Amino acid sequence: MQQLINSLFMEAFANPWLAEDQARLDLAQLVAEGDRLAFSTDSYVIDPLFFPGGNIGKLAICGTANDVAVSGAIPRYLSCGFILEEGLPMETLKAVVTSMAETARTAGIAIVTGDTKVVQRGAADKLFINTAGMGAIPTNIHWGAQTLTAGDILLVSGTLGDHGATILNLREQLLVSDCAVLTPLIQTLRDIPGVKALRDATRGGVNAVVHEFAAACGCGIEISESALPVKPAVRGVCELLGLDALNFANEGKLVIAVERNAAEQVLAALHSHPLGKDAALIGEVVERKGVRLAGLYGVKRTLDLPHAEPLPRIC
Amino acid sequence: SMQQLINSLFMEAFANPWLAQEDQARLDLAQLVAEGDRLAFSTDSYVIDPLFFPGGNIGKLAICGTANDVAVSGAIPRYLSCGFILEEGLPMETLKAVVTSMAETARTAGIAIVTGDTKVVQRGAADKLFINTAGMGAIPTNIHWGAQTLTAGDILLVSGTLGDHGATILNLREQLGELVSDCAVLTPLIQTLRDIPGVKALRDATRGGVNAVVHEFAAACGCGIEISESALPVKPAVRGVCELLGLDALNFANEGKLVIAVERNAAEQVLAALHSHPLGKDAALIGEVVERKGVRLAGLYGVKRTLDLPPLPRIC
Repeated sequence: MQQLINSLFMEAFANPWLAEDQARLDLAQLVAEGDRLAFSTDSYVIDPLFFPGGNIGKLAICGTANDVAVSGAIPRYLSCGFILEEGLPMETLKAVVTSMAETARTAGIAIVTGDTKVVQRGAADKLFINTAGMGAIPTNIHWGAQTLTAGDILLVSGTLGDHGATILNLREQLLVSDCAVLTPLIQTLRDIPGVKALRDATRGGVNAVVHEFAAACGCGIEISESALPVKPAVRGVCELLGLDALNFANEGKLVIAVERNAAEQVLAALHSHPLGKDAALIGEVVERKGVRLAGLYGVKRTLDLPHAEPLPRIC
Repeated sequence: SMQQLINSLFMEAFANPWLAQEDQARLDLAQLVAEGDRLAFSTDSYVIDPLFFPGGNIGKLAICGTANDVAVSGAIPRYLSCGFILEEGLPMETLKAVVTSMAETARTAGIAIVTGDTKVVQRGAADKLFINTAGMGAIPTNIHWGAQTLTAGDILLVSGTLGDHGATILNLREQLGELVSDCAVLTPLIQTLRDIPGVKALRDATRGGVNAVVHEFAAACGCGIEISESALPVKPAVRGVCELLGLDALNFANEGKLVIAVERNAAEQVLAALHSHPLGKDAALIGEVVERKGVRLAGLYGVKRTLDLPPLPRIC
């Protein structure tokens, strides 16, 4: 039972680093790419496991790879921890692991170490995955929210809330997830000097990222409600539940802060890549502290982080 | 409010200069390279039932296991990542006790928890709490420990008694005072062998106990390994379990034991280095690396028999 499941992982993720108790990585290689090591981890508990536009496996690579890539580092090595409910169909596990392998393979990421734990029926819901990941940040890239000052422009790299809306629609039964590895989109920005901060916008959406930006740099942020790009179908969920696309989780979207003079250059670079096409300016960094949303007639109102807890297991 | 409260607990409990961050931790690479030429990188998920046991808990466990997986290479564990999976309506006092234990263990071991994640699921979707940790350290250039290197004549040591953790958990789940888990960070024990040239291979013996390690050792080198049954150090309370269940202390998970492979002429030197440390004290010679392939256990009258790989879920 165990080394049958264990056999699938070795087979699927086969690489020189997997072939004892840990992986062993060339450190000189890393230092030659950059002075800092980006290191991130995420758990994935998405219900259901498969959905329009992806699955838990692809998601598990994407999310962690993105958390690394957003620093400017190219993700290189990934760890992978599985928790399985006993009696999970092999067909399901196989398709999950396959998607993980091919997603990592396409992104040039090696899954270098791992673990598998099996619990009894009812102790876990089907399958949970943890991944941790790393890359070297190049010495000359200095992306961080602490660097933001009044005048900086906020951009978003595509429509807001596709993923959350897609999972909400499936589970409440009323749309395609954007789930993607963002490293190719991000490297387009690598050469552009006016880029100042980059975040992906998962749990808590761009609302959370924007409040995090404001607290990191000690400046206010003002956002134009009508400038928010939202697909009609996502707008549909918004109309029906009153929820805010600013709060929905995204699995392939960036929030980017740039020097004012560089907004056009950055947008045009975003628009020239497939991931990509729906990028938009949405707001700016201002002197007056706090996060505000501009509505009808240019009225600026405090944007609060949501009261209520989101539907569980959207990621 | 609850996700902010949970996150509030992690940020305060683990607070350190690397967590203070956006989507990732940022680690000085020059400092790692000055320490070693290779980065040891490991991960483990922890799903133990129950959460609290004589000698530790899921929280302490999550630091020790991953730290040891790193330290077993020769590296000093430096940085840990940490993902929690919480069942909705898990009592705060329980979470708080677990997180407190983790933080204290990481702190005692000189380890920073530099990044993390937290996911909550509905009632029924998880059993209380699962933790994944991942960890790294730099492996000093002059330490080349691995089983691939083993050859006939090499001596097999174990650093202490066998089966403490496994038996402790079995007893609780199956209701059979004397049993305590060996749960510990082994870094200070490992650094004791750091300079000893005769050390060739080193592993912890968690899932599948030492039986598994010895088999992996045998597979890695192209040789057989022979274990002496009477040489095996087993606490009386563990023998008590073996006697009742008929299960093998060689198969029981350990959470604070090393299986060590040394050159014959280093055996006694390594025993003394082990014996001088608390962790430490019950180290014993248990076997040999031989030419004839296979894993064998020597029983009565020195009869060598093939030792097969064989378990209760959620022991780790």
